Amino acid sequence: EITPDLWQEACWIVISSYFDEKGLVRQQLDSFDE
Repeated sequence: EITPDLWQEACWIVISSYFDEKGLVRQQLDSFDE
């Protein structure tokens, strides 16, 4: 359900997940592969 006053953990969890999927140089690699 809703996540009140737990934002300071939820937001960083989704951000950490994002950087697990996409690295820091994905724009280099994706363009060259395409």
